[PDB]
Amino acid sequence: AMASYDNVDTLIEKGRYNTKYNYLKRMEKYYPNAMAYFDKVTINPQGNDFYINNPKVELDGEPSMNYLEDVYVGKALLTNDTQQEQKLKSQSFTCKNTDTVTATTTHTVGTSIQATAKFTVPFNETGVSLTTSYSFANTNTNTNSKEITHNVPSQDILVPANTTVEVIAYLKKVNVKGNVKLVGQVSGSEWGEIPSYLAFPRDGYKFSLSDTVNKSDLNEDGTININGKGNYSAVMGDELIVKVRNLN
Amino acid sequence: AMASYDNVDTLIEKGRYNTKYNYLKRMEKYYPNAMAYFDKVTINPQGNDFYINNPKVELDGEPSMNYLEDVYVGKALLTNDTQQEQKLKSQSFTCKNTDTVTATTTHTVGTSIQATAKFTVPFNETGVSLTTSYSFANTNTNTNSKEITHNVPSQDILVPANTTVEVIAYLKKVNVKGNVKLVGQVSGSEWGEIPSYLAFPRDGYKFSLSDTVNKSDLNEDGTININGKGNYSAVMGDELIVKVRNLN
Amino acid sequence: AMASYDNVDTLIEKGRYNTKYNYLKRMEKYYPNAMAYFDKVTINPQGNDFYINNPKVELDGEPSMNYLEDVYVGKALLTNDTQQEQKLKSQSFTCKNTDTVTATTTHTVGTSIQATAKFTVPFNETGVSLTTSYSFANTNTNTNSKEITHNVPSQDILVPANTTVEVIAYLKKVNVKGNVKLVGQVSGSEWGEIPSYLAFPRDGYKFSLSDTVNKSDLNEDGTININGKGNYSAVMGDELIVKVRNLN
Amino acid sequence: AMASYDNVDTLIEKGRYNTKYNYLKRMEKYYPNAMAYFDKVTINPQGNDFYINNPKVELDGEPSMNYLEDVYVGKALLTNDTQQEQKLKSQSFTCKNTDTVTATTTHTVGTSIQATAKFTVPFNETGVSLTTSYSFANTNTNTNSKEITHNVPSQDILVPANTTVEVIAYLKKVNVKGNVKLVGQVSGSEWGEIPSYLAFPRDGYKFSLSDTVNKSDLNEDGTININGKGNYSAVMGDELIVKVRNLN
Amino acid sequence: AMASYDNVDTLIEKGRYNTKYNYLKRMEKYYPNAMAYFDKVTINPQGNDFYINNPKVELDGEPSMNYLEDVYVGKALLTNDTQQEQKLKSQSFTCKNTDTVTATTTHTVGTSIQATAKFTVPFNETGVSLTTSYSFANTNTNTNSKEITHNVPSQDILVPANTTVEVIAYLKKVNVKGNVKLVGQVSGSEWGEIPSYLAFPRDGYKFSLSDTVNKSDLNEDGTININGKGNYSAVMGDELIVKVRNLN
Amino acid sequence: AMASYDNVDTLIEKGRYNTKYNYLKRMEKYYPNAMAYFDKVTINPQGNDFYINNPKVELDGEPSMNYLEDVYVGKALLTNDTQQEQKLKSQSFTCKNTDTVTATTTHTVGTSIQATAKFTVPFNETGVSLTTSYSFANTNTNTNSKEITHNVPSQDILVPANTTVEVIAYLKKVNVKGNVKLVGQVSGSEWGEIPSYLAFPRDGYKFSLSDTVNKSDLNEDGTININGKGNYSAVMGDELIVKVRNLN
Amino acid sequence: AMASYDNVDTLIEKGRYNTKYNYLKRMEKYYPNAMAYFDKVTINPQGNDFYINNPKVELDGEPSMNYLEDVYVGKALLTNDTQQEQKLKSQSFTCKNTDTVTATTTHTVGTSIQATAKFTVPFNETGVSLTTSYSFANTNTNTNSKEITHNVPSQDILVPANTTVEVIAYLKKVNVKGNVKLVGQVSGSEWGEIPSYLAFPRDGYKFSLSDTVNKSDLNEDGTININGKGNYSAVMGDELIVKVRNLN
Repeated sequence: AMASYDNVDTLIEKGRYNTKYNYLKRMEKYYPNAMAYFDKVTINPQGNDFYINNPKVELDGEPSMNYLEDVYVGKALLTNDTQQEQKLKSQSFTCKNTDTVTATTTHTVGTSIQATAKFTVPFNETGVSLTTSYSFANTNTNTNSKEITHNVPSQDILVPANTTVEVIAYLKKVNVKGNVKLVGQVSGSEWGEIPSYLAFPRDGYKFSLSDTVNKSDLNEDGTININGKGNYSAVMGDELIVKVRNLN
Repeated sequence: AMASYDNVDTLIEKGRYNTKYNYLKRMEKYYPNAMAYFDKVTINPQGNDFYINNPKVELDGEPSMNYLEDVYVGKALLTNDTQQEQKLKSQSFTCKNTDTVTATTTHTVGTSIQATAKFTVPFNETGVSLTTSYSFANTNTNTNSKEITHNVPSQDILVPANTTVEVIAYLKKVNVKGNVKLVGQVSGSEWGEIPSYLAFPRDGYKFSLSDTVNKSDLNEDGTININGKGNYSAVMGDELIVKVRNLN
Repeated sequence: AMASYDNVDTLIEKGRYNTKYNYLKRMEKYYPNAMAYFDKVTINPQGNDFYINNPKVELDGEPSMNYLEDVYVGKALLTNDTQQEQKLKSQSFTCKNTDTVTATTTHTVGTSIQATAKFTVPFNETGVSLTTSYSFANTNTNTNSKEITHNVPSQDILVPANTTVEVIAYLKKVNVKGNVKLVGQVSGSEWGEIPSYLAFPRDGYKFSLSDTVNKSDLNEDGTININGKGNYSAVMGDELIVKVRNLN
Repeated sequence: AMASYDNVDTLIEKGRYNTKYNYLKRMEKYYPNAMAYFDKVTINPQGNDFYINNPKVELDGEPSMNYLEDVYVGKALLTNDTQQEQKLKSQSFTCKNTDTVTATTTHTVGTSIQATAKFTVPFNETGVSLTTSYSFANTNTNTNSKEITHNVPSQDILVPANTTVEVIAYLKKVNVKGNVKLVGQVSGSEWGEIPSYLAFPRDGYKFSLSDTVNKSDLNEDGTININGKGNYSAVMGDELIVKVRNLN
Repeated sequence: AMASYDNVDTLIEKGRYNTKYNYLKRMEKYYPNAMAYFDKVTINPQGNDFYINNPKVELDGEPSMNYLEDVYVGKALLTNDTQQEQKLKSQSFTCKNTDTVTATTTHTVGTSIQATAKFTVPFNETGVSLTTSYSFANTNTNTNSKEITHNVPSQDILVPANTTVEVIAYLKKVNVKGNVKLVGQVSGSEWGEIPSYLAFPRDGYKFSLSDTVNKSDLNEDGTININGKGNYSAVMGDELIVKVRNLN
Repeated sequence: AMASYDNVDTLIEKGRYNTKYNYLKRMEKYYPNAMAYFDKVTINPQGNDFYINNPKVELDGEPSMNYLEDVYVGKALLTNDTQQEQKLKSQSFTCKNTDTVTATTTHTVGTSIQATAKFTVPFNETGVSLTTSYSFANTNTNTNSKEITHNVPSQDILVPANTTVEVIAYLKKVNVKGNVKLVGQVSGSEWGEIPSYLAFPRDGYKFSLSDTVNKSDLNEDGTININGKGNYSAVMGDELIVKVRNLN
Repeated sequence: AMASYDNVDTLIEKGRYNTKYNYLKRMEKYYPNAMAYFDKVTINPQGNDFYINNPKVELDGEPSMNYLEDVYVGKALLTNDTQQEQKLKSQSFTCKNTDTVTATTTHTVGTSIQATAKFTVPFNETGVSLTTSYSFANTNTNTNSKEITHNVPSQDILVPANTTVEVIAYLKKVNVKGNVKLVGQVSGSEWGEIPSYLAFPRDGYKFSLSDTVNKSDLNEDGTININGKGNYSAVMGDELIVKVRNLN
């Protein structure tokens, strides 16, 4: 109604810590030997489907960078001698990286029929065999590739009449951490599974974002209000540094 | 004529619930043992062909987002030192994902002819055979790939004379739910099949959107008026967040 | 001269119904047992080559849509903080679907020559054979792929100085029915075949669009005037719904 | 000098009818039994190389269309709510069709050396053979693909402040006939062959476009003036019908 | 110094006719039987490396066309109904043609070890062999493809408020002859070979463009001045004919 | 708080020299024979994850170039004769270089059943065998390609009414060294390993950028301030030199 | 300090001639028989890494062209009949040339187990064998392709109201020689090897650009000043000749 929350994670982790509490409670039937064993249980997620009705995401704070490696540094010297202000372009550059994975299976069913026959009349054991084969292969491939391109564009620079500019692009591969603030109305469940510890069973939990928050803390349509900021740590990225400069 | 409906789904589901009623009625000949068994029958669709004459679709309400994972965060620092307002471009990024499926079948028909012959004269059993093969393989492949690209464009930013801008693109993969309102005139049939329950037969129903609505609730041309809103839950998507900012 | 027609189909179907009349007439020689059998004959087309001289096609009426499935919904939040009206771009998206078909045939012709020889002197039957193979494979592949792309573009939006826009693209796959009106002068023949009914022969008809219309209903150059509207039912398609909106 | 011709075809066909006259004349040596046999001779072309010096081609008359099939119909609804005249883009579409042809040939030359040896000491006939193979395959592939794309572009539409446009692209595959008028100076030969009729020989004719026209009907440089119109029947094609329309 | 030449070909052919003179002179040692045999010698080029210092190429004269075949004719009808002057685009078209050539070679080295052994105790000759293979294939492929694209662009046409335009693109494949005039300073050698006539030897000539022209006809830096026009016969090409036309 | 550092490298190398000190200290238990052996130990990195919160990177100093080889030099002569200022384009050029790496593994499991039988009745030993095979291959490929493109763009040049321009692009492949200055707040650890010297063990170190700097030299959030310049030696690159020039 | 050099080549060749002097000096120990043998030694480079700090490259002098062959000549006739100044586009053209190189190696390890058994009871020697195979192939491919594209763009031409333009693009493949002037500060070494002459050893030289120039001819940071011009002979290239012309 009027109360809101500051993350979807403060709800998801609270629900998972409720699931790890319920599942460990469910062990007071036959295996209460590991009861207070509230660790190394590894509740993993499998089916997140929360929806943020009416979302208003927008990023705040500069992204925190983790620099991996340089990719390209391209200079370009664009001279104009045409008694008129031209618009010259520097060079481009793309860097693909494909990773294919394939798994095919063949089933062959052959069949042969030999009809050997030895005469032994002309000279010793001069036989003549005549076989006939037939086979049938039936393969079933299904590959999967994931391509990723980092294109450095080609800047068009208004170079004046008789002068040069000097562009320097410097691409670099990073992965960022950052923060992002959003508001909205979350609602929905999460089905996963509790992997069987080597003395425990495997159970398929499923909780919702309505039984993990105080009742009457949700709107009339089951949605609970969030107004906070979510993190997006460890996201692959880029960083271009262009420096166009007129030298004359 | 003057009466309209608020979905095509309120017609499709009503027709399917009519088909599940008729098909269960058809069991009072030989197998009325499971008669009130109005469940687990799984009437599946196979041949939807309704046409919305004169459609006026338009989306209302902000799409409800379900955030899957981050794809890319790309910063770009575009400096201008050219005593003139330039227009500099940040870097691009594409992310493909192909999934190929293949099924080939080979038919081979070989044939060999051996002509062995043992002399036994020079020394023990020194024979010399001479075979001759011939085969014929005839394969028939037919693959199928489905590629999907999420391209983050390269913004061109009017950076003033001696200053820098600082673009931050942040792509994210989501799948949305939303609502969409449309008006028009639906008309057409739906042919599917009723899968045979383990004590039931399989029958190929086919109903239309004219016998699932009150007669004289359709126009002169068989079409029934709809004026409402249709849902589009669970649609793969994206979400870009660009923040160009002049720092100086 | 002065009389015109309202379709090319009212001519094509009339010619085919003339061909099905002539071919059934041709059965009063040996097989008049199925004479009034004016059905299940399946006159199929094979060689349409009518030309519409001076065509003036133009579509009338909104296309009737048949909605198949959603493909993509992409939001984009483009913020400007640069004290200047920038032009920011949302993200793109492409969706390919390739279907390859292949048929190769290999012809192999091998040849071997074995020269076994058993010494039997050192110990029991210690022979040493030396064969020599030679083969020749000659394959002939000819594949065929058909790719189809549904590209959602990247809108560039004039976002004012310090504010954001909020683009929502929503692609959807449909196949449309519609109507299309054209005028012109049709002329030309249609060669097909009449498939042999299980008590009938196969005959290769060929009629023209000049002997299927009243004589003197054609111009001096054999062409007959059409002025009407042709249908284009069941054509694969798309439907994009863009909604750019300034939120502040 | 001052006389010109109205086609290059009225020259090519006249030269071929001269070649078919000369070649049939050449049969009064040994086989004059089929002499007036001025048909079913099938003079085919092999080496056209006429050049049209100073050409002035330009198309006249609307192309005569032969409609094959519809390819795509794409609607797009572009709404603007930004208090400013934006320029929004509809969706694109491409349709490839590749046809590959391949022909590879492998030559294998193997060689084996077996060294079997039966002990017969431990128990019955317990021999141990040890072979050694070596082969050499040398293949030579040379494929050939021909791709063809029909791209429907993405129109950018100036949609006013608070309103929508409604684009409808309708691609269609046709092949056209048309006419085209050109002037210039043709000159050059045509080498082909006269296929051997089943009672006739095969001869490799070669005529020029200077001995097929009245002498002094050519300029000083051997070229003969043409001023007419050439046909281009049966050319694969497209037909797009865009209808942008502002609805409000 | 002050004398110039009118081709590089009048130098290259003169040098080759000097080489064919020298090489035939070199036959007065052992084989002067074919001495005046100044024909069928086929001096072929292998190593042209002349450089045109300070070139000023520019084409004169319209290219002489040799028409091969039509490729595409695409009509497009772009209607505007938006109470504003829009800019609509017609459809595109590309036509690829790839020709791949491949040559791989495999070297296999196998090895087997069989260990057959016949018991003959349980019943007649019930032996059990156990072989073990090992091979090593080492292939080396190196292909080569040459793709060629003929792209017909998509014209954007300023269609006025309520009216239509009607674009007609007509691509055609030709190969042109033309002339081209250039000035500059040529200098450099040409190494080829004189193929051995069936009574002659093979010799590897090498002449320069300084010993094929009168001395003091070259500048101080060995370069000889050319000022003339060079031909470019038989060059694959295109010919587009666009005709945008406003019909209303 | 108030003290900052001038590199992230002066921290990383100091931490690694601390790790090489600790690990060599850890050898005074069993192997102090190589104790002062402070070399040839090769502490390699494996898990860098420092984040630069609030980074302000910007390049200073011109990049130091190391010229590898020329790639392309493309002239273009764009003449205008249209009594109007046109905008003509020069030619483009791209240079890809792909390097694929593949590793597949097949597992085959065959099975045959022969049923030979010798009659010996008609003549000597005329037997007839009939075998039947069945196999199952299951391969698992996973390739990896890395493409790199160096695109030289196509400059559009405003050539005046009756005159020519003369563009000269000159791409060249280099790899640069340069310097880059950044400020920010670094924080995070580095997990690697100390490879086992041939008399030493292997240990997996892990240090952070907070225990390698004087305490109270870090902010309240564990981050240590950096304000200096980092090097980016040996980065593949390009260098374009465009020279548009109006000649008349 | 104040003295500079006019090439990097006058330094590299001087250093190599110093290396060839030192290495030949090193032969007065055991093999002084070939001492003055100052030729056919072929000092080849392997590890150039000189860096030109603060480079100011810029091309002088028109490139000297060596014409290889014509690639394409494309005419285009763009007519405007729209009572308005349109902007029409000519056709494009691309010419790829890929060269792939591949090297894969397979390692197979098979294993079979036969279990033959001859009954001899029903009739003569009617045995039944049953084998069982198993193999394991492990291949490792790594290809490498190098694509090169020569794209002729599609000029957009402002054709006036009722008139035509006539574009002629003429691409041509050349390789240029040219000169290029640069200034900067070179510094760095060159590691190569001296290949072993058939009576000599192989030695891996390594010299720097600081011990090949007079000391105190270098700046304080080891760099030696260059101010001259470097050549770039034999660089693959293009040459486009566009001639737009308004004919009316």
